[PDB]
Amino acid sequence: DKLYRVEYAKSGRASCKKCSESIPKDSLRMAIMVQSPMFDGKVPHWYHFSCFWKVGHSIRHPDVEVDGFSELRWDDQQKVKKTAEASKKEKDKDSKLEKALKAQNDLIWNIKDELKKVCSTNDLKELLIFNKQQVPSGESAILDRVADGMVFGALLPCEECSGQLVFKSDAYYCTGDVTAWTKCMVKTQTPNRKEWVTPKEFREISYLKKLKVKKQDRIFPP
Amino acid sequence: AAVDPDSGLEHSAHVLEKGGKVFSATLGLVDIVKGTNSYYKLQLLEDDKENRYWIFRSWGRVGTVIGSNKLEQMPSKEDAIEHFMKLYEEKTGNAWHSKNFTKYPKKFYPLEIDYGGTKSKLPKPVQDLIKMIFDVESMKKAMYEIDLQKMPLGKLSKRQIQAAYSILSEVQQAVSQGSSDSQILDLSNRFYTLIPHDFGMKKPPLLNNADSVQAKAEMLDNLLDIEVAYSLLRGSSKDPIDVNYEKLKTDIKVVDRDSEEAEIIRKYVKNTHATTHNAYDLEVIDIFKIEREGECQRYKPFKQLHNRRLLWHGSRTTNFAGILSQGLRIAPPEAPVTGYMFGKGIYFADMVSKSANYCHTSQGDPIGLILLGEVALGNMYELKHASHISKLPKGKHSVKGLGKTTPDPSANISLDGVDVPLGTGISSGVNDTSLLYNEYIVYDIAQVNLKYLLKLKFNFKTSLWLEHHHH
DNA sequence: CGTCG
DNA sequence: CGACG
Ligand SMILES: [Zn+2]
Ligand SMILES: [Zn+2]
Repeated sequence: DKLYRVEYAKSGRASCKKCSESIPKDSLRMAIMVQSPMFDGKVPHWYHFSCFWKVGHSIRHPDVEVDGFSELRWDDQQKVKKTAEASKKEKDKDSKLEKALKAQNDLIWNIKDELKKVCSTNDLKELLIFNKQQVPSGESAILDRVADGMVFGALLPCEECSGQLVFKSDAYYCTGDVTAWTKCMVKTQTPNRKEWVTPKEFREISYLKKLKVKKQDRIFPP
Repeated sequence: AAVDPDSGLEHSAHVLEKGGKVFSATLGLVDIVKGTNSYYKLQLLEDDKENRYWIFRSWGRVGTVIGSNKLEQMPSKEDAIEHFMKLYEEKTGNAWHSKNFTKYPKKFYPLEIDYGGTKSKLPKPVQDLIKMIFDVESMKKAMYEIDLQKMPLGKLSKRQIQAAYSILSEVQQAVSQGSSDSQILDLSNRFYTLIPHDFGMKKPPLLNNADSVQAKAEMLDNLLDIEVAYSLLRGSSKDPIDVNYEKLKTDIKVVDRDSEEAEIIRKYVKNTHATTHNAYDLEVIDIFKIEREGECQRYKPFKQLHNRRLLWHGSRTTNFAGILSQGLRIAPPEAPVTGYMFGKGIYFADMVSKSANYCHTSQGDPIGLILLGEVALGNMYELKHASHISKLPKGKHSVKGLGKTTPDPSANISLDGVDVPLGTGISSGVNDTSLLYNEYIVYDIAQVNLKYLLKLKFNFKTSLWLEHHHH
């Protein structure tokens, strides 16, 4: 969708287009999406977070110009935002909402870390199945969606195509096929969902979540 | 079929055949949302001599250089066929043979490319006319040309062209029916798959603009007519000229140049032509009295009708073969509209300028053909603006669109009890009308009776005309 | 498969 | 689209 991309390296295998050295796994990396000459599709050109600013890319605003920014850890978002550079009720409520955002971010991340600590990939797949959720490709996305469901609830299927929705940077986009020819394009910040249900098998580890369900609701960018 | 030259083996080898099935596939994949417009070409090549076999893949974006290819030599023919079929099934989700193909999401769609005595005694004008309408060199050129802007991936079988035709009719039905935007997107994706377009690297647009849709429908109908003409050419001791004459099922005669009916025809042509929207003049060459087989019978119900008039019709010369074979025909109900303003029916004009503009003659072929028809109009339903009608009002036999210019009615002429509007172009007192020249329309094929057919040179006003006219 | 180009 | 862990 965007031009720039930022994420934690899903594999320690991509070579930086600047220093031509292996980018390690789970490390912060930034790509520029460039058209490919080999096939009809864009491809990410990956750089170490350091190398990326030495190529003179003048990113004005990361939160908007970079896809996947809204999904990084908080301190890493702050780092990317700083490096991209080198009225009472209004401002007061502004600061308070910022703190709430940090809360939700660090929350989801602690959840994902606990999960990866105790569960296996197949355990997470089973958690998704039990809650009537589609199992995506890639361990990262698997536990991302497990956390989404546990925080806000088992997403209910799409109203039209009947496919699962997934959270994107700005909204819950549907990922289903309205037909073999064209894909569905529903989006909404308020998707219907039933309550998340951990199978009883994982109860011993669900106390390893200490409940703490909370009544949170997804906070979306302005 | 053709060996893709990106393999460098079109002369060293040839595409392989087996079980009455060819091993060359051309698949398209489109998503207007993401903008993807991709092509995948797969071939199995066999050396013209030995048991040497190759698998050739190529892929990329239509009408661009984005993409790549790969050539593998296979150790045997069986391994090559397995490789081919498994690649096909990977890229399309279906098997290599199947009566019922089913589109699968994110998968490519297959495209149906189409590859590949002398004792006459007729008069010479008629022989030249037959040589004109049954011309094979021009037909084969127009059939299997190489225009990578209209056909970026080769000639399309008539089946797929009619499929896209019906898809466009459905698009128009939708736009009418307060449609879902997604109902339009599905048809847009399907169309742009069935008909590859060179859009460089821009996202293909939606079929919302109904005018461009009318245009694409006109293009597809032209291709269909050309396919029909080619299939008609492929119909001994008799001379080929008589052989092709017999296909017409029409009796042809040559009116004498110095005849009287001929001079009346010439006065018609001269008066009713207008150099205002036509950058050329008309010159008659040969007149032809035509009598179609059986058409003389189906018109009898209307010969006792009133207000029968002798009017013009003009189409490209390629179709004229068919036009004498099966008379004038109306469009089907499932076809879309291509620009006509008054529904599907037989159209005529009262001024040779208008009907001749529909010959689409070129400066390279100043010749064109044009028909004269006794059409039984009866009661005229007269309209000033477009109207896709279905039922004639109770009591009407035909429709007339009123332009701002018309032959002088005071100059009318009666030939065999048939009015002829050969007057000069004057202004009609019709206010607030959109047409420039009149249009006549009937909706029953039997209301037309072809009487004459003209060969005409379109003398264009180029440097040659400019010298001959300024000296 | 799930990465990467 | 292929290539590769
Ligand atoms: Zn680097
Ligand atoms: Zn949907």
